[PDB]
Amino acid sequence: KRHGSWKIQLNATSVTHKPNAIQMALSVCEDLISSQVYAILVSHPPTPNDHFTPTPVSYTAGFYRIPVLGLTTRMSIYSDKSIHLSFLRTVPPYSHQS
Amino acid sequence: EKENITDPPRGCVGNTNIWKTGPLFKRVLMSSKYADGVTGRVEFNEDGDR
Amino acid sequence: LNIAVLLGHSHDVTERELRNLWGPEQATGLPLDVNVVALLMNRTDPKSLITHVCDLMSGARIHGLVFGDDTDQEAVAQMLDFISSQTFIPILGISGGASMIMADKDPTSTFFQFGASIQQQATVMLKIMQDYDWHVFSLVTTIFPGYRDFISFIKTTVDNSFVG
Amino acid sequence: GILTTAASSMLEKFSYIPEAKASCYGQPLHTLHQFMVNVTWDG
Ligand SMILES: *[C@@H]1O[C@H](CO)[C@@H](O)[C@H](O)[C@H]1NC(C)=O
Ligand SMILES: *[C@@H]1O[C@H](CO)[C@@H](O)[C@H](O)[C@H]1NC(C)=O
Ligand SMILES: *[C@@H]1O[C@H](CO)[C@@H](O)[C@H](O)[C@H]1NC(C)=O
Ligand SMILES: *[C@@H]1O[C@H](CO)[C@@H](O)[C@H](O)[C@H]1NC(C)=O
Ligand SMILES: *[C@@H]1O[C@H](CO)[C@@H](O)[C@H](O)[C@H]1NC(C)=O
Repeated sequence: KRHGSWKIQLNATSVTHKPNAIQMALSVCEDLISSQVYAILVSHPPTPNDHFTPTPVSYTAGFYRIPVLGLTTRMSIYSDKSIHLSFLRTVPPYSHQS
Repeated sequence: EKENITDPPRGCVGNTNIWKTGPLFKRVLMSSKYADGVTGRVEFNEDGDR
Repeated sequence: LNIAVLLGHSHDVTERELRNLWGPEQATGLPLDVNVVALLMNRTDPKSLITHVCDLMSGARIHGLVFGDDTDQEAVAQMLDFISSQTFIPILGISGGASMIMADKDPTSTFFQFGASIQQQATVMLKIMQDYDWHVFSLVTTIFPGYRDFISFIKTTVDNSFVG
Repeated sequence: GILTTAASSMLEKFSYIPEAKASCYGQPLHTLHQFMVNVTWDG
């Protein structure tokens, strides 16, 4: 809306819950490599897998070094940018509570 | 606002190389200062957090 | 047992000598059904990685996985770690990006690399510095991650050092 | 050699250690994770 009269536009792409994490990785990898997305966000708290693992999205996009924005997850194991090569988040993990 | 802007391709067909300005785009995201926000003012620290 | 050795490489080595590398070996064979699956891959994009891993796991339930590499893409091994988070299969990484050091493993994972950690490599480097009596040094790092563990390990090693 | 060493050292203890997954589509206790802490292969 307010971003100039330049010819750039933005398309939306969204994929949802799957209980199987390998097929989550399959949906993410095919549907985001085939689409050429430039920025990927993750917004999945309410999983029955209570380990809170957005790891396949982060690893798949950090293969080709595409940034992944975590939105609800707050584990400090994702703070290691050497493991998760292109993962950022705008929520504080619990260690910063210290 | 800059040149040398490449595209992450359809990497499933014959593309094993990385995207060239990956760390450059990530550094732009790290150096992204903001003064507007619904939940509050957002800024990335050295750990890339709020 | 059923072990798949896949090689995503550019170093031209064929696959039948990998079969002969097991064939006359295993003198004391305690398992009764051990098979080798020697495969050569040319492109290491993660779609083909997960596809071949699912095909080999559906390929008569392969229980062992060994992967080598000659490139500098470490996250593939981390991809194997995610495979190690899900397939419940012990996975070995040989060289290249398959064995570059990741920081912390998982109890949900059974992944392993064939290499030396940055702490053990720092131990070797401090042994080198001790063997020439180069007792004065300065530590210089960038903001590349892993630096805090590096500094803390060096300080705890100097605190446990007879050198002074 | 490490894999066969761990498999042969655990096979003497418990036999049904190979317990794989069938396929990725449509989704064990005694494992080799904590057993192969040591290994020996030709010294
Ligand atoms: C935008 O994305 C949707 C969902 O994949 C797709 O159906 C549509 O064709 C895309 N439009 C553009 C801009 O190509
Ligand atoms: C793009 O990269 C080339 C490499 O030679 C460099 O000369 C040029 O200054 C870069 N573009 C910019 C930042 O204007
Ligand atoms: C916190 O909330 C207030 C509104 O109550 C607003 O100024 C902004 O979102 C935040 N400011 C701080 C950090 O106090
Ligand atoms: C090289 O990789 C391609 C892509 O999978 C494959 O079709 C071909 O069989 C491979 N060749 C060798 C030597 O394995
Ligand atoms: C290896 O571990 C097993 C099981 O604890 C033990 O029986 C064996 O003596 C060990 N061998 C060596 C040389 O450490």
